[PDB]
Amino acid sequence: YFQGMEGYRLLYPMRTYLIVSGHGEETNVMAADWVTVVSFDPFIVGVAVAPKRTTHKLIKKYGEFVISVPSLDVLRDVWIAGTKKGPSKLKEMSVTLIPSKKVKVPSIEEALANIECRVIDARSYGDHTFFVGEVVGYTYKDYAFEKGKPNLKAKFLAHVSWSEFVTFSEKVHKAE
Amino acid sequence: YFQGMEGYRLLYPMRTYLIVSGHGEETNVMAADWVTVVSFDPFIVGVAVAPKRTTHKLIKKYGEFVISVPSLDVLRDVWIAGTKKGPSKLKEMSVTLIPSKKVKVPSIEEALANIECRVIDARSYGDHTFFVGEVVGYTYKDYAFEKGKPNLKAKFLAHVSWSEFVTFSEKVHKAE
Ligand SMILES: Cc1cc2nc3c(=O)[nH]c(=O)nc-3n(C[C@H](O)[C@H](O)[C@H](O)COP(=O)(O)O)c2cc1C
Ligand SMILES: Cc1cc2nc3c(=O)[nH]c(=O)nc-3n(C[C@H](O)[C@H](O)[C@H](O)COP(=O)(O)O)c2cc1C
Ligand SMILES: O=Cc1ccc(O)cc1
Ligand SMILES: O=Cc1ccc(O)cc1
Repeated sequence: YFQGMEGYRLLYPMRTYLIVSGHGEETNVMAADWVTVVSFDPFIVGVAVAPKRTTHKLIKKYGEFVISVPSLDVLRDVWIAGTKKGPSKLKEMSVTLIPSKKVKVPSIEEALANIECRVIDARSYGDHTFFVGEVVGYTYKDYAFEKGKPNLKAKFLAHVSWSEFVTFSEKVHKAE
Repeated sequence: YFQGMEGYRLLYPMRTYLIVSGHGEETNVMAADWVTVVSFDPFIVGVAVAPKRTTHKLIKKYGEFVISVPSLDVLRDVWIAGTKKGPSKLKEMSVTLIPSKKVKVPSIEEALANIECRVIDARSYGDHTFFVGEVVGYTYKDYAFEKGKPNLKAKFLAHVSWSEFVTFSEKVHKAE
């Protein structure tokens, strides 16, 4: 409405993830920045999803979602997920759906990690629904997390501005 | 309880922010990874805070908080915020509290950005409270956001493993 840099930009750069929803013929994927962990034990996550997203419809329908973690190498698939709508986009995507362990929603095999979630809350704040999901299963690529921490060579993906992305430095600073 | 890499590590690396709470004598700061935007218009944020944090007490008391954005250069102050407890830590911190525009909670002048929040919800999920706040005012450093986007030279801070941190590459990938 009022040109200027919107206030949400102050939290950026933010990690970019993929959200998978539905199953079989209805299987969808969208990009999502607005994701965070909300509890350590039980493991619970949340994602802000606008009502207008096909992903919002599929999450409400089935009560499950998958957070797949993409690398910088699949930015093209990530961009499609973030720009096109609903399950027909998968026919432009370089992605392989594999079953998941506890949700019906599929996982993305190229993903660094897939986090399988059962929805336990849905609150409305402003123009998005915050979908809170209990992590009931997870898979990942061993090298991307080899020392029980994230391996920075794996090219974890972040978002700076609308069409611009970056990964992390490989230079680590120790706090103690 | 069961040694192994905990499931929350799969979302990492995550941005690290500071949370400011209370005012005057009660002014506190803690580190917080688990922060995300939940709405664009109105601008609304959320932060997962364990009940055991002094910050949890101060947020419930006053209903306000500030998300300050730290750079890699102040990792030492950030580590103190994330390791010590309650307002006495400020006497080890290289930080200058300045007033805020709409909350009573102060801002951190060295911060790349301070995001002034009025609490509008508090839900409990697992071992944390998710504090949802309406952004009612904000300030930032112009060079850190010079092109209306984040300036990567500013050294935005991220968290890889318990005591390890990194910033972003300055190398930008265009998605279109
Ligand atoms: C990097 C990036 C991050 C995004 N993050 C979110 C998000 O956090 N929440 C949201 O509702 N939409 C987000 N979007 C928008 C959706 O990904 C995009 O609108 C998508 O076309 C919706 O697809 P769908 O209708 O198939 O679900 C994002 C887009 C991009 C490119
Ligand atoms: C990098 C980092 C991130 C942190 N993130 C969070 C968080 O998201 N939520 C939380 O409750 N505690 C978090 N903590 C823990 C608090 O910052 C830490 O326990 C602090 O000592 C609590 O201080 P207080 O008791 O003065 O509030 C984090 C600590 C570090 C070092
Ligand atoms: O760019 C990130 C983004 C977040 C939420 C949206 O609704 C759309 C885009
Ligand atoms: O390391 C990040 C962190 C998040 C939540 C906590 O409660 C403690 C630490």
